[PDB]
Amino acid sequence: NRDMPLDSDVFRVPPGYNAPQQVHITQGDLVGRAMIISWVTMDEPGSSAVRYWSEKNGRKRIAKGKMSTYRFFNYSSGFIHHTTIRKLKYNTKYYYEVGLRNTTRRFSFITPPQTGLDVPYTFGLIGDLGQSFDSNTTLSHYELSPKKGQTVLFVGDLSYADRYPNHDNVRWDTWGRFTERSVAYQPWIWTAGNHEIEFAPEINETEPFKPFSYRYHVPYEASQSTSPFWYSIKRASAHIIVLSSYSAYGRGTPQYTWLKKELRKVKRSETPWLIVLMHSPLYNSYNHHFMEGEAMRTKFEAWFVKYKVDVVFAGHVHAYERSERVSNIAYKITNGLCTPVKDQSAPVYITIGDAGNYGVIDSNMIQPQPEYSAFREASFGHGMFDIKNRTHAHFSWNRNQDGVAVEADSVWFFNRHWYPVDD
Amino acid sequence: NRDMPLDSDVFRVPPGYNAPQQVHITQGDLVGRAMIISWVTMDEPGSSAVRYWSEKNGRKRIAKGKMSTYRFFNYSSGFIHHTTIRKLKYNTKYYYEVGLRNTTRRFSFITPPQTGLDVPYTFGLIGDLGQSFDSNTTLSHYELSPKKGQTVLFVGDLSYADRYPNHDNVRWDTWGRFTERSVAYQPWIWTAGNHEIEFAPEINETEPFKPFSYRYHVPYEASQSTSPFWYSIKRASAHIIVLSSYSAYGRGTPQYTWLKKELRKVKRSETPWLIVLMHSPLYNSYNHHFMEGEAMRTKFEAWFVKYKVDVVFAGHVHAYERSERVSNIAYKITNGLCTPVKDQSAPVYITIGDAGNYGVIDSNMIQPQPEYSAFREASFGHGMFDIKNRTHAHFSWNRNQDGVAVEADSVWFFNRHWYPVDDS
Ligand SMILES: *[C@@H]1O[C@H](CO)[C@@H](O[C@@H]2O[C@H](CO)[C@@H](O)[C@H](O)[C@H]2NC(C)=O)[C@H](O[C@@H]2O[C@@H](C)[C@@H](O)[C@@H](O)[C@@H]2O)[C@H]1NC(C)=O
Ligand SMILES: *[C@@H]1O[C@H](CO)[C@@H](O[C@@H]2O[C@H](CO)[C@@H](O)[C@H](O)[C@H]2NC(C)=O)[C@H](O[C@@H]2O[C@@H](C)[C@@H](O)[C@@H](O)[C@@H]2O)[C@H]1NC(C)=O
Ligand SMILES: *[C@@H]1O[C@H](CO)[C@@H](O[C@@H]2O[C@H](CO)[C@@H](O)[C@H](O)[C@H]2NC(C)=O)[C@H](O[C@@H]2O[C@@H](C)[C@@H](O)[C@@H](O)[C@@H]2O)[C@H]1NC(C)=O
Ligand SMILES: *[C@@H]1O[C@H](CO)[C@@H](O[C@@H]2O[C@H](CO)[C@@H](O)[C@H](O)[C@H]2NC(C)=O)[C@H](O[C@@H]2O[C@@H](C)[C@@H](O)[C@@H](O)[C@@H]2O)[C@H]1NC(C)=O
Ligand SMILES: *[C@@H]1O[C@H](CO)[C@@H](O)[C@H](O[C@@H]2O[C@@H](C)[C@@H](O)[C@@H](O)[C@@H]2O)[C@H]1NC(C)=O
Ligand SMILES: Cc1ccc(-c2nc(C(=O)O)cs2)cc1
Ligand SMILES: *[C@@H]1O[C@H](CO)[C@@H](O)[C@H](O)[C@H]1NC(C)=O
Ligand SMILES: *[C@@H]1O[C@H](CO)[C@@H](O)[C@H](O)[C@H]1NC(C)=O
Ligand SMILES: *[C@@H]1O[C@H](CO)[C@@H](O)[C@H](O)[C@H]1NC(C)=O
Ligand SMILES: [Fe+3]
Ligand SMILES: [Fe+3]
Ligand SMILES: [Zn+2]
Ligand SMILES: [Zn+2]
Repeated sequence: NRDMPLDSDVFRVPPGYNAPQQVHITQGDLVGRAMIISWVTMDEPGSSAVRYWSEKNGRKRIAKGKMSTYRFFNYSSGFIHHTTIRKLKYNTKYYYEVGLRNTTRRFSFITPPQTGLDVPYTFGLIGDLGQSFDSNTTLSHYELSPKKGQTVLFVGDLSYADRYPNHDNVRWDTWGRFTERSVAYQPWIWTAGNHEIEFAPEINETEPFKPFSYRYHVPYEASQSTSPFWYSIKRASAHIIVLSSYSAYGRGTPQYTWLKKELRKVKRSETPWLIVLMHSPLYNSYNHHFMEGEAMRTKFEAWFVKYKVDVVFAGHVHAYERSERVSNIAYKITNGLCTPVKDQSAPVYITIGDAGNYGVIDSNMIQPQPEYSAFREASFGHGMFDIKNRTHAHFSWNRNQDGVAVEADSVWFFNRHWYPVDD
Repeated sequence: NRDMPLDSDVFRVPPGYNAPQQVHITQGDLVGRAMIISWVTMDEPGSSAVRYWSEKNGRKRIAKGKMSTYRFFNYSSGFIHHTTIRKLKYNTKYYYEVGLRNTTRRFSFITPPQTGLDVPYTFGLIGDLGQSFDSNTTLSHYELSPKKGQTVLFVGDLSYADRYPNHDNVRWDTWGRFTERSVAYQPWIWTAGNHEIEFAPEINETEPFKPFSYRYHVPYEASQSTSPFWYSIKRASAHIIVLSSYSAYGRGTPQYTWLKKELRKVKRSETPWLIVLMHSPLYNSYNHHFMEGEAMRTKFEAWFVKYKVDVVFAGHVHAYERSERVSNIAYKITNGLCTPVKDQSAPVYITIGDAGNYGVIDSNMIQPQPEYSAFREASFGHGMFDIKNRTHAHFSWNRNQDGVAVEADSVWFFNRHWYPVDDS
């Protein structure tokens, strides 16, 4: 129902014996000189080797990775490959090949420039993609964007395989072949959503995030995190912090402890743009999932303001919303201070979980529009966070019903460290 | 430093080659017909077999368990045994013996009566015990109490070994040896507190709850939980729900999912008393750890009110507090309703984390006392929750500076399901 049929063109299997499929890449290190290359072979294990080279140096090298598999209920996965290429040059085009033993497929990516204060960079924002027809339109809109996204920040809810009978994991495979046309060529930065949890005791699957964690690796050790579900990376002029809404974040827990130290590490004269990703929005004025973000908000909101986070992106709610710069950190149980106030040190909260999911939009909103909410609309679409320099970043929202160059909402971000004026 | 020295009498090693030590028991099933028997052997692995018998029939039986070990930094544990005895008769004294291969030690426990509407039962309440001199006094007060506790509900922070260099796990062994004089003869129900987390990446110990989880087992499968850190048991007329303050409880997480379903399973017609244990208090008017409980509260408070939880016990704060029946569940971000109100459908929240810790009391209080707080005092002590029948339970708090029979605070609970009268 609204999910694309198994025989859709986007799900076609790359031909050839043991042809690599579901190819995807993401940042492999802390600063952008590494890339994790990932893929599945279905006919037999095959090699985890990856051949790569720049189009200038031309010198072909080999990286060696690891193979793994998993079962989920009555599903058995193919052979999953993860391999890290390291010590790449900044701002250069590389070609890479996988499937060296049997049927090779070749791709390419462009390393970002070295991190720096005034380095421009364009990030795409996609949330709650799924694999419905709406999902395919959003991806087409992103790739056809005139702005040209160089990396996608993904706020969680990838395949929605768990909506299927016994979570039919084939629908991970299909989502993988589906998204390849983008993530094979540019990194997507993964955030874990509730559809990735796949906690299902009724069929004896009780390991949280299993399918997701096997298929999508992240460079978590690089930020001294002890878990794939929270970690940070730097790219161009942005310091990106990925949190787990569905992991522990109580005082003294690994994620809470890791976040607190990580914030101390941020250097705004190197990475001016402080960006946080999480699945569940801390600010949300839709009926659906209203106030789910309250728990995390009590732990982390004050930290976000103290460190002057520029922007917090979330999905989970199937619609679009952009908050005012507000905070709600003055409450003391009995002092009655529980209303959000204008606060120029606070980030803007953006809900961008409207990429298509299984074809349903969340349109019931709390009335009236709260003062903390600047703009909200129930349409499928995606975002673009375009960094011009240390003071200015341009955010735009593009709807699926619009032309690919139309921005139904846009706003200039004025950097909280370098240029904290009213935006 | 107020920790009891290594050579204290409470820490003495039971004599004999490979004599079992740190012997402790806890309920091993959902309804009280099983008991998990736990102990450590130091000289060699030994047998994990437990010999046991009832007084009534006096037939000797053997149950087989499992041995385990762990390492934490440069510490290697001894040999830890967990063995579950099953199909026990209700309301009956049992004897059990461990160390069958070399040095045998014998103990006993009394199974609770079958769950029922009006089955009376007396629960001890103990939190943040530690191994200081104060800790020893609280344990003495508990065992000497004329109310005679039959099971301890333990709200977390056990040994505080993690305050020691590299968490010196020898301090878990001493704690085990010291608490034996109680826990070997009656079950303590374990809650995980922040001192059990032991997250220490700096010395490559990145697995939360490790020492704790190896040393203290719970019957978590019996309530269909997938983790030792949240679970349920039924005992006499009580349904006890144990939660993990330092595990995930976001919507869709194992814990959140488990609690939600478990509340629906509660049968107040079988167990009238609905009790929740957690480490970090959802209501707390002390400076220390003020508002740390807020996150779990936003997630679970409305559920507690909806399911008419009688009482929620917590520790963490090193003192005593008893709230009024109150809720703070009407907040909607912009409607200004963030003040706790009297709510007779709500549970009473009790902080009882004052058993001694490492000798420090939390004395600093927000002033004046909030309307949500009925009673508080920064003194060392323990609680007793004494169930009389389906409608009446008597709670009382005893101070370490008073006589063992003196109640500094005490209140009648009227059951939220069977007798919903203003018990203020
Ligand atoms: C950072 O990037 C900004 C966005 O492109 C720059 O502002 C743009 O500057 C153009 C000429 O500099 C001007 O025609 C555009 O209208 C303007 N765009 C906006 C949204 O203002 C900005 O250049 C600076 O800041 C503005 C406010 C002016 O003072 C310019 O004269 C400045 O150069 C860039 N700032 C830096 C530090 O490079
Ligand atoms: C585990 O490591 C500890 C050091 O990281 C050991 O304790 C230290 O031993 C030093 C001499 O080796 C001594 O000067 C230090 O004061 C002491 N450090 C601390 C913080 O305690 C420890 O060793 C044992 O206990 C100490 C106190 C001495 O009695 C040693 O002889 C013991 O080996 C180590 N424990 C183990 C099991 O290795
Ligand atoms: C621990 O208990 C074991 C029996 O459960 C002892 O092994 C037994 O010792 C008996 C001497 O009384 C001997 O006849 C048995 O053959 C033996 N059973 C075995 C080996 O399975 C054990 O004894 C010590 O170890 C044995 C091997 C001999 O060296 C004895 O002389 C030792 O005392 C007991 N361990 C100790 C240290 O008491
Ligand atoms: C449930 O337990 C309650 C506390 O033990 C019982 O109340 C007590 O009843 C005594 C006579 O049985 C009386 O002298 C005590 O003062 C009283 N205790 C308290 C704290 O009220 C209760 O008994 C019922 O209710 C009380 C108020 C009287 O009406 C008695 O006649 C009743 O027995 C117990 N409920 C039942 C059904 O036994
Ligand atoms: C995949 O590549 C490997 C290594 O180059 C080849 O050995 C495989 O060849 C196939 O299997 C070998 C043993 C031989 O029998 C050959 O005739 C087969 O074609 C190759 N796999 C396939 C199926 O092409
Ligand atoms: C800032 C601060 C200081 C002490 C503490 C402690 N808590 C405990 C506890 O018993 O939970 C022991 S020390 C926590 C936070
Ligand atoms: C998805 O969109 C692509 C690109 O716009 C198009 O080529 C393809 O036919 C579409 N497939 C489906 C099933 O919608
Ligand atoms: C798994 O189970 C379902 C029925 O529950 C069945 O229809 C499906 O074909 C099975 N798949 C495999 C791989 O056995
Ligand atoms: C602890 O308490 C017991 C019983 O009161 C007493 O016999 C023992 O000596 C005490 N030990 C210490 C070290 O306080
Ligand atoms: Fe979603
Ligand atoms: Fe404590
Ligand atoms: Zn979601
Ligand atoms: Zn504590």
